[PDB]
Amino acid sequence: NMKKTSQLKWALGENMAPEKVDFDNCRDISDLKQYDSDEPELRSLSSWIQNE
Amino acid sequence: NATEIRASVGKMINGIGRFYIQMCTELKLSDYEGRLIQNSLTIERMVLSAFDERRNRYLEEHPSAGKDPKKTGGPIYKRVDGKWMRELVLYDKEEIRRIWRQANNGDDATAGLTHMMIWHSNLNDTTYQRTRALVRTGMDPRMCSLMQGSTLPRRSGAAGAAVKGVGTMVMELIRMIKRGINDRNFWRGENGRKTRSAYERMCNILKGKFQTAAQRAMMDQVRESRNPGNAEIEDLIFSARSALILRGSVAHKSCLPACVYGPAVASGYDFEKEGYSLVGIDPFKLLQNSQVYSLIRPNENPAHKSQLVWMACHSAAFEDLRLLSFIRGTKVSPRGKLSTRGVQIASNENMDTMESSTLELRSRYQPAFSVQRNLPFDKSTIMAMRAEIIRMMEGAKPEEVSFRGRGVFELSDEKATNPVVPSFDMSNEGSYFF
Amino acid sequence: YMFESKRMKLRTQIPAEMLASIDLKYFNESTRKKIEKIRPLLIDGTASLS
RNA sequence: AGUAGAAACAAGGGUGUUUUUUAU
RNA sequence: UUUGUCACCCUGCU
Repeated sequence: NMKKTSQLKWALGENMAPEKVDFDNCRDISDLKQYDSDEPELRSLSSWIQNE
Repeated sequence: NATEIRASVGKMINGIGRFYIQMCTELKLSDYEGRLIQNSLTIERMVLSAFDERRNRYLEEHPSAGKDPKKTGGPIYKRVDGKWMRELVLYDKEEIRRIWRQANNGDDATAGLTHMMIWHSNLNDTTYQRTRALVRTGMDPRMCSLMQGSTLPRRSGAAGAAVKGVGTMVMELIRMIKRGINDRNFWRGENGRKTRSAYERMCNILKGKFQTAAQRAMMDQVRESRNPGNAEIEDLIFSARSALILRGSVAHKSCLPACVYGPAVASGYDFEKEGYSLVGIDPFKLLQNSQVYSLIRPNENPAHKSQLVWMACHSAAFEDLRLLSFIRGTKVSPRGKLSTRGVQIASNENMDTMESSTLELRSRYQPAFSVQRNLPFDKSTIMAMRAEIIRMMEGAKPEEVSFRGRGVFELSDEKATNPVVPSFDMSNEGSYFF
Repeated sequence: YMFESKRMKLRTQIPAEMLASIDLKYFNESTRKKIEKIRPLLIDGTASLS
């Protein structure tokens, strides 16, 4: 078991989920909106996939 | 700048003295009470409860048991004709509001609030031993003379930095983060702003406290850490052993209670004209020339109770006896060596057997002639910037506590002309907590 | 639906019962143009589907 | 940061206990 | 920051 150090939690993503609070309270805050539901970013072919 | 500061200090002194005076006059007390430490402390308590917002809140909520809401009071003592009598009344608070007022030219006075409460706080220090507290936190025993501000209120924007000893801050931080373990919202919450604010100021001031280039960076790292945890904790505790080896810039100074401000005023003197130096000779003089009454139970030497009163009223922070007993004419005997149970009186035990007595509040008094002293040669226990702090520990000159404050020379030497070479008797122990 | 605030790290759940009264300043364009076309059918959580 | 793609994950629930106290 | 000093359970498709 690895000790828990700063860089390891950073890399492994610990303590980074937002807090769960009700709608009765954070109803008068700005920048409050849906989760993002957009199409992914488009990309084009490269050469390494055939070589692999 | 400094002159104006001293003037304001003297003004607050005058104010506290008036306050004591008015309170006394009203209660219908007499000279004796003016010099009755117990009643003085009761009044101080009362006023302190009074100026507290969080306190007000909680009380208004559901005060329940205790004195009536909006008012309060303390165990106040008074001989009848033969023996002392301990009463208790819930003085109305408006009275208190108006008494501070007149006493302070209508100017709020939290500065002296903290002065005197520091006073009572360090007094309680001379008297109690918070051994458990340490391990209660997990810190493990640290035989130290610091943590003077360990048992004081929250608001000392400055006084805290002045007296809170590295240990106090370290302990606080340990619990801080610690609650940042047991709790998750401390950061997982909008409260996060306030929370980080606190962590940060503390970091800065505590890192600055000591004077070791090495750890300083370590503390910077500890601060830059978000979502703190155990590693941070181990770090801090060692560094605190390392502080045991490094002076906490925090420097303790000196205290004066309303009881003493009171006759200082009732007697005759101009405080607002000349601010009493909490780090100079003025308070010393006033005290040496001030009467005082301490109620004492049986099986308690008057030389030992006066000694206990001395340290607490000299801001000793469990200081070294090598000078403590110098600075004062008589020999200062170790804590475990004195017959006393503190100053505060409980309600659980007999009151008829209360001998009142007069407190002996008087005192007789590295290229510099003063020789700082360290007695830390327990590298073994020290072992119990890794190599940096290790080597700095290996062969260096540490110090439990440096009372560079309180110039105390020869009391006839009023502004430090003839530093009398100190003569320390190495026979007796150096730490108040041994 | 689930709403999020990037500035204060808050996530919250709103139930399908509030889809006839809630302010519309929280949804993207597709959700707005869906809600504002289904809104003439909402009756106590259900939706008329004949 | 990352997973992931039309909306989510990066944990989620309850139980406590509380007017200044002399010492190790 | 806090009226706190520290603990405790539970759950992994509900």
